[PDB]
Amino acid sequence: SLQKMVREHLNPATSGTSELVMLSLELVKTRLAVMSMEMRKNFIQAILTSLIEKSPDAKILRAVVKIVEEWVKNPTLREKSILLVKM
Repeated sequence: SLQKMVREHLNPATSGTSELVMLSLELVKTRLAVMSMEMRKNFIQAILTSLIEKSPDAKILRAVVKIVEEWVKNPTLREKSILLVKM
């Protein structure tokens, strides 16, 4: 469902409504993050950053850095290091 949303969000009103529902699930799912997805570091971060690289947005960017803020304020260090050098 998350993949379907990404491929349907900004293919070319409802943009604000869709913006508010993406951050709702990502904020509440931040504790376990251990189910062997093998896809978080390649799709969730890389695509969303590139998605905003072609569309002006500044709200979910605040949301994602807040998620990183609670991560450091307590994945391994290698995954975090990739994210910091990515953004």
